[PDB]
Amino acid sequence: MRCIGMSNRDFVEGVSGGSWVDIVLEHGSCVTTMAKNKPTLDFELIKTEAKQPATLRKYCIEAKLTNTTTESRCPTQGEPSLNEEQDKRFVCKHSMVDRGWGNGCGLFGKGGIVTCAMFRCKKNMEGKVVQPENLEYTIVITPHSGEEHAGKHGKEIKITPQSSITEAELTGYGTVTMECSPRTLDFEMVLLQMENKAWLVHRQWFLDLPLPWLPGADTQGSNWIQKETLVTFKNPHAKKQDVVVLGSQEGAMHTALTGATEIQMSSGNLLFTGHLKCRLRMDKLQLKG
Amino acid sequence: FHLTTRNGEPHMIVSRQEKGKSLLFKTEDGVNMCTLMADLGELCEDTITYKCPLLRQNEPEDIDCWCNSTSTWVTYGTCT
Amino acid sequence: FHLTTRNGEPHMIVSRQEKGKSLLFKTEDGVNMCTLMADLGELCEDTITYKCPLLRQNEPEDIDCWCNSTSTWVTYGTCT
Repeated sequence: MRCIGMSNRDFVEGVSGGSWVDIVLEHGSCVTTMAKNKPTLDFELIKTEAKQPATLRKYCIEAKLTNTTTESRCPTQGEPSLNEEQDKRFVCKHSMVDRGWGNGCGLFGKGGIVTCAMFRCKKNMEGKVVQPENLEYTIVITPHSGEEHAGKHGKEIKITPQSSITEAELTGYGTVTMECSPRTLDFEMVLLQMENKAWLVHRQWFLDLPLPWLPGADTQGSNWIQKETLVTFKNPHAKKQDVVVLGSQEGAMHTALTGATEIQMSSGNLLFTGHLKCRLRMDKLQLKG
Repeated sequence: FHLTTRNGEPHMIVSRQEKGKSLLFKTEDGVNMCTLMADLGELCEDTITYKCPLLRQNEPEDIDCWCNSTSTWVTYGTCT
Repeated sequence: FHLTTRNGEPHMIVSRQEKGKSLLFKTEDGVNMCTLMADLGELCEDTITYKCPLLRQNEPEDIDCWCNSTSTWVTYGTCT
């Protein structure tokens, strides 16, 4: 009934016997195949999703600062240093500040000062790269029998442009053999994920985003790159300097993505509206009854 | 305040209830008196840590912490 | 600190050496204790002047100065 109720329905039939029959599968449409002494079948492409696509880069969009520490030297005594300046979890800056008798120095003049603060990301987003392969299409093959329900599902099969020819069993009728091709969907693009909501964005834009990031293959989630993007170092003072972090950028991001094609998703997987070309053989199918 | 050290040097963990009072702690070289003039709030995650220079007969300039016998590090939270 | 007035109300000119210490001054209605938690620096041209509200059994919020018996004005420099 599902296919009968669809407006987009193709009727295909093989002009030979034991031959292959071609059909085109689209989301929201179905194809009904028929052949002499063979049951009539319904085909529908219901899902197209990328499974575990490679993570390109994790961007931090909200952070906090803790243990801010300052060190400074008098004019003439070189650049000061802090060992935490070697700890990848800190953001640091080197500057010069006036010094003199009023703050412990023999000479009046510029002195070297350094300040570090531990950087802790509280909310990040990640962009992934979807490979044409590893995409998984779900196709339902339903026997056109007319039997009732209101336990009789069509066979569901999942394939990949890398999987081999499929032999699907249809309880009662035998098996149907088919092969598909993702025949023309693009992926120099990237898929941005901001807390269960995703978007398709162009590359080099994602890579240019001024936000702290980490190479995709990370798990520490601590050694952020270019933390200064979310940190501001106020003008220093003889012995102390304040450091403040920008506020969340989730908003600046949202109202920045308006326009780019939004991508649905669930269970962490991204979903797309795929297009398939398949060929099937019915030599192993027979009438039930 | 809790007296500890940072690389051989004395370090003061100053709590909220000490705001406005002279900080004194004994040292081999006599009694040290640091003066805290700091945003000094409640001890929390948001700490800041820096040095209180030694100041002998010199007026303080561009600083809110200093000792008169031995340079000391200081740490306090800014929470409220 | 120098105790003066501003429109009938008590006014405190607070100097640098008072940072961190309880400010007490007698008043007809008993002894007043203001608490200064301020950028408090050296008294100079760059002054700031504002009011320290009366706070009875209420925790302070968004303020660094308050008294517990009679609202008082306070003034101090920010120089160092």
